[PDB]
Parts: sequence; structure tokens; C-alpha cells
Amino acid sequence: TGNCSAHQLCLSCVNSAFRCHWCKYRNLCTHDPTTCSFQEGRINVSEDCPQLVPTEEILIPVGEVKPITLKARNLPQPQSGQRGYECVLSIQGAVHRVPALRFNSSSVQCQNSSYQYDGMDISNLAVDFAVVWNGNFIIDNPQDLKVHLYK
Ligand SMILES: *[C@@H]1O[C@H](CO)[C@@H](O)[C@H](O)[C@H]1NC(C)=O
Ligand SMILES: *[C@@H]1O[C@H](CO)[C@@H](O)[C@H](O)[C@H]1NC(C)=O
Ligand SMILES: *[C@@H]1O[C@H](CO)[C@@H](O)[C@H](O)[C@H]1NC(C)=O
Ligand SMILES: [Cl-]
Ligand code: NA
Ligand code: NA
Repeated sequence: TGNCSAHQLCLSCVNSAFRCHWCKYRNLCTHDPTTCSFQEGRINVSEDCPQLVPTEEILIPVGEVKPITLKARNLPQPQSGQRGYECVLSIQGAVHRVPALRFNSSSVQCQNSSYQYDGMDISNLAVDFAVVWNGNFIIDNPQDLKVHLYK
């Protein structure tokens, strides 16, 4: 027994021993699935959670306008008034937000941007990033995927 609400993302939530459900449009974990917005928002097992899936090295050359195309599963369609998708990258301690597009439930793309980083001897920089929607609803990234900027 415990507060399902303490789980911050879907995968932790549905894997809880507390017996919890994830509300994908409200972005919260609950013991009572009736607190989700509607039935289709209720996630009960990990395979149904929104998540990025394993992919080969995401390689973006510095100083060139490029999109970043990410493979996923179960990405939610925003409800009325909810904001869409963004990529949030931490590059050497600074946060960059890039507009993104959900092409479908299995594909999200950070839209065209150029990227830079400091360091003449770093030929390939691993960058922490999140895909979010509605400002701060984070998509689970269980394989710990990184963006790799390269020189
Ligand atoms: C924790 O769960 C109890 C129900 O067992 C509830 O009364 C309380 O509001 C919950 N707290 C939070 C912060 O969700
Ligand atoms: C993205 O940027 C490249 C390079 O500037 C450009 O050639 C391409 O047309 C752009 N694509 C979109 C969809 O804006
Ligand atoms: C999802 O969108 C991408 C990009 O447009 C496309 O390549 C892919 O085939 C789509 N997948 C499905 C199942 O529609
Ligand atoms: Cl919901
Ligand atoms: Na969500
Ligand atoms: Na992942």
C-alpha cells in the first residue's frame, strides 16, 4: 500500500506494487481509474505506456539545420487546449526547447533547428533530452536514449 500519486511517469506507475493506473491525458498516477479523464486514458500495463523505443545512435551534425526523428509507442494525442510536443535538450548545462510534431502514435520529430557545443576535442557529445507535451508531460525514455551532436 502507498500513494500511487507519488509515481511521476507511466512506467513507474503501472509497475507499482501499490496497484496503480496511469492517466495519460491528466499525466498522473492513481489508485482509482475513474480519476482519469475517460476510459481510453487509463493505462494499466507497461507496454501501453507512452515511451521512446530503442534506436540506433541519434547523430546530428553541429551547425546544420536538422530535425530529430524519434521512434516511440503510444504517444498521446493532445486534448482540446492542451499544448503539443517539444524536445527539451540539456547541452552542457543549458536548456534548449525545440518545437516538435507528433506524426502518429509511434513517431515524434523535433523540428528543424541547428545545434552547437563547446569543445574542439569532443567529436561526439552525448546530450540529455526529453520529449514533452503540454509543457511538462514527459514521455518515458526507459532505454536512456541520448542525442549525439558531432563535429
Ligand atoms: C495519498 O493517499 C490518500 C488515500 O489513501 C489520500 O487521502 C491523499 O490525498 C493522498 N495524497 C496525495 C498527496 O496524493
Ligand atoms: C529543414 O531545413 C532544411 C535546411 O535548411 C531545408 O532544406 C528544409 O526544407 C527544411 N524543412 C522543413 C520542413 O522546413
Ligand atoms: C508515423 O509517421 C512517420 C513520419 O511521417 C511515418 O514514417 C510512419 O510510417 C508513421 N507510422 C504509422 C504507423 O503511420
Ligand atoms: Cl486521462
Ligand atoms: Na502523459
Ligand atoms: Na527509451
